[PDB]
Amino acid sequence: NKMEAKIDELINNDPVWSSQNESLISKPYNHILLQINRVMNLPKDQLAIVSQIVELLHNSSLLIDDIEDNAPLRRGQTTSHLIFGVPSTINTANYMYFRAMQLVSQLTTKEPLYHNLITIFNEELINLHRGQGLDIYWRDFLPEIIPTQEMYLNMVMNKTGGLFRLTLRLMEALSPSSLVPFINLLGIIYQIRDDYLNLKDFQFAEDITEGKLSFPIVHALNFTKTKGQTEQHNEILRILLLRTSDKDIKLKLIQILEFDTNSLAYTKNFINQLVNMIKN
Amino acid sequence: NKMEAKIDELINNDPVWSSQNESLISKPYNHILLLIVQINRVMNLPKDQLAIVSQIVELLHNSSLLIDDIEDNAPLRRGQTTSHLIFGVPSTINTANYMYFRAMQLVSQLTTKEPLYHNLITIFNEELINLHRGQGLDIYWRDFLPEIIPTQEMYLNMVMNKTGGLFRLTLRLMEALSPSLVPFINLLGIIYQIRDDYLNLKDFQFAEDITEGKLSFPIVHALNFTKTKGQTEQHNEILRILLLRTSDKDIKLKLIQILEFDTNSLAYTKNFINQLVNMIKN
Ligand SMILES: CCCCCCC(O)(P(=O)(O)O)P(=O)(O)O
Ligand SMILES: CCCCCCC(O)(P(=O)(O)O)P(=O)(O)O
Repeated sequence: NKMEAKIDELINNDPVWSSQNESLISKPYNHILLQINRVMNLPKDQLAIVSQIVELLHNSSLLIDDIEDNAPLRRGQTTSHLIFGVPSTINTANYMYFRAMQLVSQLTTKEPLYHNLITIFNEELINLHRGQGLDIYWRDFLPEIIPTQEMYLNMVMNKTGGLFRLTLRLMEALSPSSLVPFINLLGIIYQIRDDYLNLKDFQFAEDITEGKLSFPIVHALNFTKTKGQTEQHNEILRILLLRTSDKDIKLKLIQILEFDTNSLAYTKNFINQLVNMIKN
Repeated sequence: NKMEAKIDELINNDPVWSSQNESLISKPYNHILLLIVQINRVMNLPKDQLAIVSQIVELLHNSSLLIDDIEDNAPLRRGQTTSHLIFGVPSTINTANYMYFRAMQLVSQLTTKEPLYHNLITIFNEELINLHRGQGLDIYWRDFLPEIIPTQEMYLNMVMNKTGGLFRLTLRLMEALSPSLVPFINLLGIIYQIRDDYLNLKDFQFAEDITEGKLSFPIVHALNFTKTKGQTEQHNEILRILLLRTSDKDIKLKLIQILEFDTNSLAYTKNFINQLVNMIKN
C-alpha cells in the first residue's frame, strides 16, 4: 500500500541528515570554543585546512580528557559533560575525530601523498591514545605501579608528543620547498612546566585531587624510597589516594615536596637544563 | 650532560612502547571478547581478504559496544558485568577509541593498489560518521525528553544512520573488493532493529530498554497515538515512567500492559515487522 512506497523511497536514498540535526549534535563542542610555515611555505589556503584539523582534534581530546579526570572546570567555565551529560559529550567528541579525518582528503588528491598523510594521522592518534592510556592506568591502579623518571618521559613522548608531531609532520610532508626532534623537546618542556605550575600557582592544584603521577610526584616517591624514608613515602600515597578537594590537605602535601624532598626545586632545575639545550 | 645525552637520544627516536604496556591498556577490550560468509557467495572474495574485512568489522563492533554500555549505564553485557564497572569509565573510553584507530590501520592490509585503498578508507570514514550521527540523535531524544517527541519517520531516519552504518560498512567494503545489494541491506538493518526493540518488551511480558528511557519503535508509536487520540493522562504517564530510569519489575510491567491494552502498540509493531519481511520474501 502506501507504506511499502515510503519504505521503498527510504531504502534507495542516502541516509537523511539535516542542518538542524547537525546543530543538535554539535552543542557540546561549540560550548568549548568560547610562524612554522615561514619555513614550510604552504599556500595560505592549504594552511587553513591543517589549522582546522588540528583545532578539531585538540578541542575534542580535551572534552574526553575532562570526563576521564572528573573535572568541574576548563578555560574558566563549567565543563561540557556537566551541562549536556557524559553520554552526549563522548559521542560528539568521537564524531569530531572522524570529521577531522575527512578534511585530510581536502589537502590533496595526489594518491601517493594522500596515503602518506593518512598514515601520519593514524600513527600519531595511536601514539596519543597509548600515552593517555598508561597515564590513566598508573593513576587508577595506584599503588600497584609507581613509575620511575624514565618511564614517565616515555609516556610523555607518546601522549603530549602525538599532536605536536602530528602538526609538524603533516606540514613537512606538504612543503613545496626535520624539526621533529625540536618539536619532541618542546612537548616535553611544555608537559613538565604544566605539572610544575599546577602546584606552584596554588602555593586550585587539581592534579592532587585527581591523584596524578606528575613529574614532581614521581621525583618525591622515588627519593623517599631511595633514602628509606618509609613514613613520608606512605604519607604521599595516602593523600593522593584520598581524591581530596580539602585546601589544608593539599597544602600539607605541597609542604612535603618543598621541605622533605625538595621536589619543586628539582623540577625547576630540570626544566632550565632542557631550555638550555636550545638556547646554546 | 649524562642527561643531555639521554635527552638527545630520546628525542631523535620513535616513542618507546612495550608488549607489557600493550597488554595493560587492552584489559577492557579482552574482557568483552569472552552475514559475511553469506554475502561472499556473490562477491566471491578470496579467503585471505575476507578474513581481514572480518577482523575490521569485529574490532569496530566490540569497541562500539564498550562505549554504548557507558552511554546507557548498563550493568551487564553477554551475561557478565560490563567493562566500565570493572576497570573504570576512564580506561574503558580510552581503550575503545584506541581500537577504532587500530581498525583504521588494518585497512591498508587489504591492498597495495593506491586508487582502491583511497576508496576503502572513504567508505570506512563515511559509515563511521553515519553511525555517530544516528547514535547522537538516539541519545539526545532520551536524555532531554520531553523536549522532542520523535515521529515514526524521524525514528526510521535515525535507524538508517545508526544500525544502517555497520550493515552498509560490511557490504560496501566487499562490493569495492569484488573482481547493488545496499537497498536490501538497509531494509534488513531496519527489520533487525525494530525486532530487537519488540523482543526486549515481549520477552519480559528484564526489559532494560525501559530502565534506560529509550525512544523505542513501540514507545514512539504509543506517544504519538495517545497525542492523536487526546489521551492526555496516558501520554503523560508514559513520559513519567521513562524519566524514572526504574528497575522495579511491577512498574515496567504496568508500562508494557499500557502498550498491550491501551494503545495496542505491541500488535502494531508485530504487523509492521511482518509487512517488511513480505516486501522481501515476496
Ligand atoms: C588525551 C588528551 C590529553 C590532553 C591533556 C590532558 C591533561 O589532563 P594533561 O596533558 O595535563 O595530562 P590537561 O592538559 O587537561 O591538564
Ligand atoms: C553506537 C552503538 C552501536 C551499537 C548499538 C547497539 C544497541 O545500543 P541498540 O539496540 O540501541 O541499537 P544495544 O541493544 O547493544 O544497547
